[PDB]
Amino acid sequence: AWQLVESGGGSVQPGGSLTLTCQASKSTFSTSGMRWERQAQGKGVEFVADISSDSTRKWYSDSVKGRFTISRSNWWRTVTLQMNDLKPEDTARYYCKDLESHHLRGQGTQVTVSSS
Amino acid sequence: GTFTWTLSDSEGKDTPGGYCLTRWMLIEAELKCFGNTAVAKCNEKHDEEFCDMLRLFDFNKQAIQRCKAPAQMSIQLINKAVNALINDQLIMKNHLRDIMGIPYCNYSKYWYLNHTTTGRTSLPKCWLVSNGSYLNETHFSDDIEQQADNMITEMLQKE
Amino acid sequence: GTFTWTLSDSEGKDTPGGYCLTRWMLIEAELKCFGNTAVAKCNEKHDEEFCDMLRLFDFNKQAIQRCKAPAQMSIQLINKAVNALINDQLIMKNHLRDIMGIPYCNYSKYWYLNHTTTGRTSLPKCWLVSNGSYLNETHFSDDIEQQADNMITEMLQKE
Amino acid sequence: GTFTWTLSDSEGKDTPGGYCLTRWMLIEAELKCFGNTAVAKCNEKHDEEFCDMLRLFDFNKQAIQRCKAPAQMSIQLINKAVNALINDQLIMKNHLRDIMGIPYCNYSKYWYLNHTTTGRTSLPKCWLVSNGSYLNETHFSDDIEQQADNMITEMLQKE
Amino acid sequence: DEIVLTQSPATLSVSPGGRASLSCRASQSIGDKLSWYQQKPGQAPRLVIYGAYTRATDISPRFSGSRSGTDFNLTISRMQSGDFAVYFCQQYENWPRTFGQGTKLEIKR
Amino acid sequence: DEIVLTQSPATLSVSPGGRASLSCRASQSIGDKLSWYQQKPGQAPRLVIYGAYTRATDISPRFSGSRSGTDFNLTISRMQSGDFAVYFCQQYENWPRTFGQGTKLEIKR
Amino acid sequence: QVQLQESGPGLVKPSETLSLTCSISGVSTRNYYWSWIRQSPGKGLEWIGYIFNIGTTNYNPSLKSRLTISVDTSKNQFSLKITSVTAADTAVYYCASGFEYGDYTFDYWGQGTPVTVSS
Amino acid sequence: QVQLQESGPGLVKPSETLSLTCSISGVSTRNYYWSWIRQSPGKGLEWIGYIFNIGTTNYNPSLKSRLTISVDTSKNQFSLKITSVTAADTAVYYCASGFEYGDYTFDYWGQGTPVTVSS
Amino acid sequence: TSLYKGVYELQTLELNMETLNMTMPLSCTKNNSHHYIMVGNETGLELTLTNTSIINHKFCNLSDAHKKNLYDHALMSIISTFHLSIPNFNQYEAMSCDFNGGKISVQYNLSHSYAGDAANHCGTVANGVLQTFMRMAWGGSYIALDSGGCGNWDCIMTSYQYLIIQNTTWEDHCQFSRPSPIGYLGLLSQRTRDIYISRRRR
Amino acid sequence: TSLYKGVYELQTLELNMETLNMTMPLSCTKNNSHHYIMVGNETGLELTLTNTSIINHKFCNLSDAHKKNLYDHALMSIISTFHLSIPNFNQYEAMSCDFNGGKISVQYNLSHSYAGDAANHCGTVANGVLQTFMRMAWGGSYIALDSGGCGNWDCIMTSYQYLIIQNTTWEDHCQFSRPSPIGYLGLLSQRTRDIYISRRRR
Amino acid sequence: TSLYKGVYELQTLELNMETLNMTMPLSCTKNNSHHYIMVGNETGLELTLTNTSIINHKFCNLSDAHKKNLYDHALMSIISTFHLSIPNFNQYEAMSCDFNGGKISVQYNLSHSYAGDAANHCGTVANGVLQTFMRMAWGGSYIALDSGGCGNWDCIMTSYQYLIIQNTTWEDHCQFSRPSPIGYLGLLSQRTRDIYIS
Ligand SMILES: *[C@@H]1O[C@H](CO)[C@@H](O[C@@H]2O[C@H](CO)[C@@H](O[C@@H]3O[C@H](CO[C@H]4O[C@H](CO[C@H]5O[C@H](CO)[C@@H](O)[C@H](O)[C@@H]5O)[C@@H](O)[C@H](O[C@H]5O[C@H](CO)[C@@H](O)[C@H](O)[C@@H]5O)[C@@H]4O)[C@@H](O)[C@H](O[C@H]4O[C@H](CO)[C@@H](O)[C@H](O)[C@@H]4O[C@H]4O[C@H](CO)[C@@H](O)[C@H](O)[C@@H]4O)[C@@H]3O)[C@H](O)[C@H]2NC(C)=O)[C@H](O)[C@H]1NC(C)=O
Ligand SMILES: *[C@@H]1O[C@H](CO)[C@@H](O[C@@H]2O[C@H](CO)[C@@H](O[C@@H]3O[C@H](CO[C@H]4O[C@H](CO)[C@@H](O)[C@H](O[C@H]5O[C@H](CO)[C@@H](O)[C@H](O)[C@@H]5O)[C@@H]4O)[C@@H](O)[C@H](O[C@H]4O[C@H](CO)[C@@H](O)[C@H](O)[C@@H]4O)[C@@H]3O)[C@H](O)[C@H]2NC(C)=O)[C@H](O)[C@H]1NC(C)=O
Ligand SMILES: *[C@@H]1O[C@H](CO)[C@@H](O[C@@H]2O[C@H](CO)[C@@H](O[C@@H]3O[C@H](CO[C@H]4O[C@H](CO)[C@@H](O)[C@H](O[C@H]5O[C@H](CO)[C@@H](O)[C@H](O)[C@@H]5O)[C@@H]4O)[C@@H](O)[C@H](O[C@H]4O[C@H](CO)[C@@H](O)[C@H](O)[C@@H]4O)[C@@H]3O)[C@H](O)[C@H]2NC(C)=O)[C@H](O)[C@H]1NC(C)=O
Ligand SMILES: *[C@@H]1O[C@H](CO)[C@@H](O[C@@H]2O[C@H](CO)[C@@H](O[C@@H]3O[C@H](CO[C@H]4O[C@H](CO[C@H]5O[C@H](CO)[C@@H](O)[C@H](O)[C@@H]5O)[C@@H](O)[C@H](O)[C@@H]4O)[C@@H](O)[C@H](O[C@H]4O[C@H](CO)[C@@H](O)[C@H](O)[C@@H]4O)[C@@H]3O)[C@H](O)[C@H]2NC(C)=O)[C@H](O)[C@H]1NC(C)=O
Ligand SMILES: *[C@@H]1O[C@H](CO)[C@@H](O)[C@H](O)[C@H]1NC(C)=O
Ligand SMILES: *[C@@H]1O[C@H](CO)[C@@H](O)[C@H](O)[C@H]1NC(C)=O
Ligand SMILES: *[C@@H]1O[C@H](CO)[C@@H](O)[C@H](O)[C@H]1NC(C)=O
Ligand SMILES: *[C@@H]1O[C@H](CO)[C@@H](O)[C@H](O)[C@H]1NC(C)=O
Ligand SMILES: *[C@@H]1O[C@H](CO)[C@@H](O)[C@H](O)[C@H]1NC(C)=O
Ligand SMILES: *[C@@H]1O[C@H](CO)[C@@H](O)[C@H](O)[C@H]1NC(C)=O
Repeated sequence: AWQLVESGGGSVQPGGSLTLTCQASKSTFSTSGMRWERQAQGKGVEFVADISSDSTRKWYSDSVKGRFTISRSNWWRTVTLQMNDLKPEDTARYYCKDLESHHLRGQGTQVTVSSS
Repeated sequence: GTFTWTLSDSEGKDTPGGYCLTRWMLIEAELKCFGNTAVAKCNEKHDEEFCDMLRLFDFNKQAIQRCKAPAQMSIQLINKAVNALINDQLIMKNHLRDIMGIPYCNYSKYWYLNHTTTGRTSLPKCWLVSNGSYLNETHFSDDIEQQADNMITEMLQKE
Repeated sequence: GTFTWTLSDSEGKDTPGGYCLTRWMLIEAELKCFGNTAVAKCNEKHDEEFCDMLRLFDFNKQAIQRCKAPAQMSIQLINKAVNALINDQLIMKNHLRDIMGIPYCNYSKYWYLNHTTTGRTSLPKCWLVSNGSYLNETHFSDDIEQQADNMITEMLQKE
Repeated sequence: GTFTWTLSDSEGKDTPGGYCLTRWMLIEAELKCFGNTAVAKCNEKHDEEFCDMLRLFDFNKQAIQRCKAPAQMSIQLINKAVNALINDQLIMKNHLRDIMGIPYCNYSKYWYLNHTTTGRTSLPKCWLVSNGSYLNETHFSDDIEQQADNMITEMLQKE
Repeated sequence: DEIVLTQSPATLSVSPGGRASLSCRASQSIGDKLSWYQQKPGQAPRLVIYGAYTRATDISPRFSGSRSGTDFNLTISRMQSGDFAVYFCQQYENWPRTFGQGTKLEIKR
Repeated sequence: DEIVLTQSPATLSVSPGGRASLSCRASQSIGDKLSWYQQKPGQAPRLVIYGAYTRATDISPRFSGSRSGTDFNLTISRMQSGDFAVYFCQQYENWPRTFGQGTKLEIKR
Repeated sequence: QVQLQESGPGLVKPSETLSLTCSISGVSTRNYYWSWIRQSPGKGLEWIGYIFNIGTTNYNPSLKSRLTISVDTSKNQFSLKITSVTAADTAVYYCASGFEYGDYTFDYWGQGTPVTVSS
Repeated sequence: QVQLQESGPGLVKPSETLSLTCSISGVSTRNYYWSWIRQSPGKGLEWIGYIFNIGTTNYNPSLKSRLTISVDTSKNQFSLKITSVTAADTAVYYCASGFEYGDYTFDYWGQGTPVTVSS
Repeated sequence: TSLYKGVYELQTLELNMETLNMTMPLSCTKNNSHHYIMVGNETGLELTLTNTSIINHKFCNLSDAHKKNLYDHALMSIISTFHLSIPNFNQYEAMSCDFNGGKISVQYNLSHSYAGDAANHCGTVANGVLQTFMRMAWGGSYIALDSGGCGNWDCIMTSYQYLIIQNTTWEDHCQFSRPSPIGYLGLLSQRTRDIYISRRRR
Repeated sequence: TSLYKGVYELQTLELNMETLNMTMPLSCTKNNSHHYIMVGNETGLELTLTNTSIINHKFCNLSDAHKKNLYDHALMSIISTFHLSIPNFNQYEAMSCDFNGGKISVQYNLSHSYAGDAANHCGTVANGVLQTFMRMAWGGSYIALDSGGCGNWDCIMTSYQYLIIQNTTWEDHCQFSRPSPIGYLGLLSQRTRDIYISRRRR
Repeated sequence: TSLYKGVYELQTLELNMETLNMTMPLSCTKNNSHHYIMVGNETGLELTLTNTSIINHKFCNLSDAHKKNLYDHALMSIISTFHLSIPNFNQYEAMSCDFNGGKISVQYNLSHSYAGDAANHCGTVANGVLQTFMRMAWGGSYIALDSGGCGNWDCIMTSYQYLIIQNTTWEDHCQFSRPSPIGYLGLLSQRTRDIYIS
């Protein structure tokens, strides 16, 4: 019920500054953790970002090592990703899932990187 | 856990205490009512399935008989008292018996001792059911006899 | 005191293991005190809204100078001691009673028995209050009778 | 027995009035078993260490006779049997003690009072143990005093 | 006494998955002490509605009833399976219990 | 009063971490009332297997036994440490409570 | 559940006694309101009269009166004894009772066998 | 746990009395099956006898008979009394019992002490 | 009937769990599959374990349907409780939803990576769905669901390829078993909020 | 008063819940609206149910209020507890704030245009605000009730359009009901994890 | 035991929690760094707490544990419950595994960020692990203070760096405490109701 919908992606040229968003529900947002995953075509999901409760440790995977920022906000119950320096590898369908079994992954947002 | 509904304290037959159900609530049976002393064992909580079902039936009496009609399936209020009416652990215990093949309590026909000449209806326990229909009433004869002898123990308190 | 905020007894009468309430916390009231079987029974049954209320009264009384003595309204202190002082299930239960009209006690009025022979008191159960003011001792006289009968049984223990 | 699990099979060899254990389930003790109201108290209490541990023993005996465990260790079986068998809050209740505090209970040994003229017994409470081995039998003398007196109270019921 | 009643004249034919309006008129201030029974070709009668509105054991929620003081009405939400059969309305206020004449629920052509 | 106790005469030395097959044959009606005892050089013997083949208090899980009516076998799965010692089998169905000659577990060179 | 089977002397001629035999199985024979009902083509159904315990035995007040329905409280098998059989008396009879106690249910219903007036 | 200690007369003469004294510490005496066992070189162990409470005191049927094992229920210490010591009696003695109640375990084994026939 | 002790007599009563329709759900099963959750007296659910499939797209949209309120929203809570009650799902590719069109119909892709037939690894969308299905419908879960037994209940194998939900209305349900509220209450009771249950509960 | 059983005499007590002033908030209702939470004895919150709007909508700033830890920020954890406990809160534009100027001002949106759902259906942004409002200011809450007992517990829609929070100071409030801290504890007790390791005996 | 009240005699019993083998795990401790989760009588687990590490790569193939048909899964269903029960767990770089080769070995980098329980908040891969993994070792718990203040008490840590879960069959450990299932049961009932990644 009221899964973690996500929106903000699109087809943009390399080097842009695009922002993403993801809402929640069920009044379980200040204690339960959350993740972010990308599913490149031809391969399943892979860990991208993770943050638990109030921001304590919010690093990313080794394949990224920091190119955007995750900063949840109890009150307004949303999480936003601000990314820069696009590379063709990031092209994939992102996901917005919660650690606790309280919701399900968003419908999916596709981002394409291409000079043409 | 614990600290849940006591009882509605209906005025059904002739007394302020005691609760019972009408014919339509039961199946293939008439109107039956137990004594206030018999249901007093349910007022103080225990792990007996029948006591919870009386709580389950009690809520329906309060939420329909003297409640307005928001008839959109009214699923909203049950989640508030889900841990209150039905014993959370007792139902799980019955689930274990289901896969073991043990005769398990499926919230159905109940067996109770009735004392013709008085009306001292013991509190009904659960008639456990196995794969092949209910038990044949003899697989737990000793269990019934315990209640029958326990009534004589309760006789001493009465007299 | 694994979870409950244990009640630190006030010497009051002498040292019988009981709490003493002062004039400036009860409206239209004077000094009273309690003893054995009053605060001791709080640690066993937590139905008693008074016992949960007592913990809040006791803790804040100590909290002015004991665990901490700030002038910062002590909001952070009990923010990490919410469950110890009172049971969330009980206070949520009164709300479940409020919704469907069955009378509930809003932690304001209490009643108890007190004989003039030995002066022993009864653990004051919360007085259920409906829309039409509090009950006038007639709608729950049966519970009063039970406590009076229960007091006699406790007298056997003393004897 | 404890009125749990496999109905009328919580008996060691022949005991119909309760549960009888075996030496291979005990350490440094032979043919130590209880009966009558001593074991039946578990349903009334259902929150004490011995009863929770006893249920696991019952769960073991009736899960080994059947379920045809093919050396798989049946770890999948306990995946959803913790709630119905043991009081998950009771071990959590113990969780508030062993953190540099009062002597705790690791379900190792239990104590009870035995009447060596007729065969009466009482439900046991686990021996509280601390860092410095078990207690010296004098730390909780009052705990056994009330238990010893409680037997006289139950003797009145027998009389 | 007799306590006569005519209900539907001869038959209230209903197409499959339709709606039924079986009735039973009381010549006296019966009140609510009325019941409805059904009888198929073959088999033996079994009750469907008792009391006035109360549904019977193991009967679908479709069956129901109405009370107008004297003009009782039994309704079916939608016909299904082989529920085409005869119906009787029974009165049990006074001691000399009397059943209805009987109305046959034919099948529409 | 004798009950012949033939328990693997001489010795049954095994390689470290190997498997031992200590036995104790019964010539009279004993059934399943046989216990085993283990004695180190010095100290006093301590029981290892009581009843028929059930592990007693303490004792590593490796120790186990088998029953064949008259042929009783003690089995060691994975020996470790200085388990090399003497072993005995005892009968207690009757009341002579006799003991056996025993067997010494030597160490492979 | 209660299972009921009855049998009767189908060979009947005018002005002789008729006695069905309803069978009660798997249930007691006291505190039950056993009733007799018959279905006659050309007419509706009539309530012959219940038998309760061993006492009150009301017989269709003012319609036939004389019905003399007795209950054998020894093997749980009652019967009927009609008097002055007429041509119109041909019908199919049944035996039935309520939910173990009552008067306005008639759920547990018998199989039913016919009787015809022949000569 | 039950702790046992023993001290005995290491000096012994052929054909005279011999008495050990097994010690019981921290445990009562009644309801315990105290037993005597000895080990002699060149031969296996033999169960010398058991003393239970004050009555049944069976002394190794048909092997030695005269053992006169006694229990002193004053300081939790029992003893032995041999007669006609022979050369084969040179052995090492032990005192043990079961799990506080029983007759087929012999778990708590004492330290023991050797005794030799000397002249 | 059979006297016990002579002084006392045995009596039997059965409770009809159809009055509990306007306050809580009720669950019944017809046979061999196809369980139900009847709420009120207008609508219903469907729990069918079938070899066939109804969904043709690998997508699941819930929020969009909710905003337009294409459904009564009473039955959605049952689906939400059923879904999240699944332990260790972690694979939403199998899940599919077709709330659009006014009819609720979700479906699960059950163990199609030879996870239930060839070998019961039961670690990939094989036991979690069935484990919830056990508690959801009591319904004598020993034939109607292909329970098996105590043989690694965390790995329950079945030959049914898909689980299908629909919005069936009326076909005279509840044949094998009487309607029961306990099946749904238990999953909801275990759910509640699953946060503390602390203090002094016993 | 009346004497029960002769020996026993009944007496009643009324707890003046005023000693709990410098430790926890106290909730009360005056006559018909303006539900107040009191902390510090010098200032308090102001929960009013009115048709008119107060704040200029949008730009509800949060990071700008992080400078103050207490001293007009102590009465913010109550607001944070109030907001974080609202069930089914989806959209950001359903509430506005005017924290700038040294005063706290929070305005809630009770679905100003109900035509979005065209009824009292669920899923609306401010559907749980009225649910949690009763708990916060229990006080024998008969303000948002339409007489009787059980009425539309979940998914309530009231004629009032906005809930406004302010920082009123003192005008001798709490007429209809006495101050009550039980309401605040319940919400705070359901949104925190804490322990009370055994200090005294047992 | 001692005589109390004369009429009644005190007695004691000791339950041998060793028949609980083929239905649930059993936990113990050897000495100050070891905790063996006894399961059955053919396999087992070990928990070495030593300053020396064993893992050489910062990769953990949890899927390979289940996607490769490695050492019997009877060991599995216990490893999963461990890392799921950690509260406020968001540090995965510290964690590592060596499931490859049928030699399952999970390791944690405990508080390698200078330790010291930070300053005020202790939720940095320090309190969640030890407190939860100590509950597996429920018998006996005293290693340090916490300065919890007037509220909760969840900052009891030590200076150890590495916690490992080897696949040793061990050599009849559990000398300090007898095997018991209380330690594992506490883990199962706490927070083990969802597997997202953990
Ligand atoms: C889901 O659960 C609900 C639970 O409520 C089920 O509905 C309930 O069904 C029972 C059936 O026994 C009803 O009890 C009986 O009700 C009739 C009156 O029927 C009319 O009124 C009902 C209630 O309405 C009251 O209030 C309105 C105003 O709000 C007034 O206008 C009315 O007059 C009433 O006062 C109403 O529900 C009825 O609807 C019927 O039809 C619809 C459509 O098909 C069905 O859905 C309904 O379920 C229902 O069948 C109808 O409009 C009473 O006359 C009966 O009286 C007996 O019981 C009294 C105690 O309640 C007792 O005091 C009486 O003396 C009498 O008992 C004695 O006499 C009887 C015969 O005279 C004997 O049979 C009996 O043994 C005894 O000897 C009876 O009370 C509930 O009212 C009804 N409740 C509601 C809210 O509808 C529903 O069926 C379930 N659905 C499913 C799918 O499972
Ligand atoms: C707890 O556990 C108990 C015990 O398991 C459950 O009790 C069961 O309740 C259900 C529902 O009430 C019972 O099913 C009903 O049974 C009736 C009786 O019909 C009998 O006679 C039929 C012939 O006339 C016969 O066919 C029936 O079934 C047998 O035959 C079929 C083949 O036809 C075979 O497959 C079966 O295995 C049987 O051998 C039965 O013997 C039945 O009529 C019901 O079906 C329909 O009935 C009417 C007919 O018009 C219809 O209107 C209804 O809507 C219904 O659809 C229904 O199947 C079941 O029999 C009970 N168990 C036992 C052992 O008797 C109890 O329900 C559980 N609790 C809960 C809450 O569920
Ligand atoms: C739990 O639930 C119970 C009941 O359900 C609550 O008990 C209620 O407590 C409040 C506060 O203590 C009580 O309100 C007080 O009532 C007194 C009594 O005065 C009476 O007589 C007056 C004439 O002398 C009369 O005016 C009063 O009000 C009437 O008139 C006004 C118009 O003026 C009208 O609006 C009312 O509806 C009445 O018709 C009343 O009848 C009153 O004196 C108190 O005065 C308040 O206001 C003055 C203003 O200056 C202030 O100075 C005072 O300090 C005080 O603040 C106050 O209104 C209420 O009566 C109790 N209910 C019952 C049934 O007795 C209990 O509070 C709940 N718990 C908690 C924790 O709140
Ligand atoms: C929120 O709650 C807090 C409680 O935590 C309230 O703050 C407390 O106020 C009291 C006093 O109001 C402080 O303690 C006392 O201060 C006295 C000095 O002030 C006067 O107090 C008395 C006035 O009250 C009298 O009249 C009223 C009726 O008008 C009676 O109902 C009442 O019972 C009194 O009879 C008078 O004594 C006099 O006017 C004083 O000048 C001190 O004198 C007093 O000494 C007492 O100390 C003992 C402990 O109370 C007591 O047993 C002795 O008998 C002795 O009398 C005491 O120090 C509290 O310190 C203060 N709390 C805190 C935490 O500081 C606050 O008012 C309340 N807010 C609201 C809005 O209600
Ligand atoms: C179910 O229980 C019955 C006992 O009534 C037993 O006979 C049967 O073997 C069990 N198993 C099945 C599949 O019926
Ligand atoms: C008011 O209180 C009375 C009790 O006296 C109660 O019956 C009623 O439902 C309440 N509400 C209204 C609107 O009267
Ligand atoms: C309640 O009792 C009081 C006397 O104590 C009386 O004045 C009042 O009228 C009674 N009210 C009702 C509703 O009985
Ligand atoms: C050990 O236990 C004793 C009491 O038996 C206690 O005084 C002491 O503080 C504990 N700790 C140590 C380190 O001795
Ligand atoms: C320790 O306990 C034993 C119990 O047998 C007692 O005899 C001894 O005196 C105690 N010693 C101390 C120091 O408490
Ligand atoms: C009742 O509501 C009105 C709003 O129109 C408000 O002005 C008034 O103060 C309220 N009454 C109170 C708070 O007693």
